[PDB]
Amino acid sequence: KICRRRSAGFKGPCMSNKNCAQVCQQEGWGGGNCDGPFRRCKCIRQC
Repeated sequence: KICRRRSAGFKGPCMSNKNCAQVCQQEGWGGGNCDGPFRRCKCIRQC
């Protein structure tokens, strides 16, 4: 199981994968990518 949920904390344009991933590592996720036109931060974990 791949948990691909959106960052509840990261309000607005994530702009880069790295920025998204950093907040997600804080917020209990193994990584994350910055989705679409780089607003939504959607983060990876193994469930």
